[PDB]
Amino acid sequence: PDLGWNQLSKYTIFVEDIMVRDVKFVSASYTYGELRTLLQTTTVKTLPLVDSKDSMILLGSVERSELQALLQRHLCPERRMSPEEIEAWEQEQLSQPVCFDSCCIDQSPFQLVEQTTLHKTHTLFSLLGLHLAYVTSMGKLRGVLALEELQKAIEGHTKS
Amino acid sequence: PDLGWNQLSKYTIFVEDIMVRDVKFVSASYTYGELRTLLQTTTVKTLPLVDSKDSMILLGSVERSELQALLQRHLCPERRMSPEEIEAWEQEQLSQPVCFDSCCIDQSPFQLVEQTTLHKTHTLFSLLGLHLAYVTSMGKLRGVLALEELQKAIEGHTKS
Repeated sequence: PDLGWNQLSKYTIFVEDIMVRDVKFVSASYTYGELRTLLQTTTVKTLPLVDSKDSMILLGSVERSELQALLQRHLCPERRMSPEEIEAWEQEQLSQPVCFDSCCIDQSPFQLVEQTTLHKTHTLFSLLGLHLAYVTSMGKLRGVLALEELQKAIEGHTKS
Repeated sequence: PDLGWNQLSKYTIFVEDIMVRDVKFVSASYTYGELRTLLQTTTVKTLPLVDSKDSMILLGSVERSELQALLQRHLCPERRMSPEEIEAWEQEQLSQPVCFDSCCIDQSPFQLVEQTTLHKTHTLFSLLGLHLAYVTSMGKLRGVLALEELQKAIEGHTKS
């Protein structure tokens, strides 16, 4: 269900309510403990890459596949084993900062608009097939978007 | 002259060198003196609207037509005349902060990418017909873009 977009009525629509604020992401500052935790937490293929979780400033986008590989390349005991060495190995590695040097990290523009202006910019979101790994508040991870969330809003608007 | 875009060679291309850094704009903080100065300075139809020129943080985009109207609606002596009153009127008004309440001010997304990544994102700039009133560095006016500037870069790349 869609519309494209009919800019024919006096309503405002907030992209901030459309986007998911509960975003799971990886930060450059993570330990292998935190990386594992994230990978266990979410199965989303493309995540935000944050410089520091305490700032939320993005460095780019990153594929889960390589976040997982990076973890495995370090936690595996054979990357050099008694059960004692196996358990120690994983724990020692989990405590270390993550070497995010080889991961599939890349850039992505993002379709973020000024809140209310969805009542016009829906036009673009429909045309561009909205699907983002993130949107940011001037660099800081704000949330994630999909056309599906807007389609629900479009139906609402259309009926209204 | 264009190409669309062939992502077939190991080059980097900087959007920061493509964009014009010498950007004329209007700030919300302007006086009618500054507004007049700007309007005399540039004839570009759509300008950036800056909160304060000392921060460069954008509020939105604004049409020159209404920046001019706003000026005229205040500087004109009849908006109430001896030559003494006429000269005094304009000067008194030029010294005041600008009432940017009724101008054609609106929002615009902008195609800004991470410097070097034009070597891939040229794809988008060509497809989207690049023409912006601004690009910003996380909110701060950074410069302005047009496909024409990229087309020169495309020719360079293509030959290279």
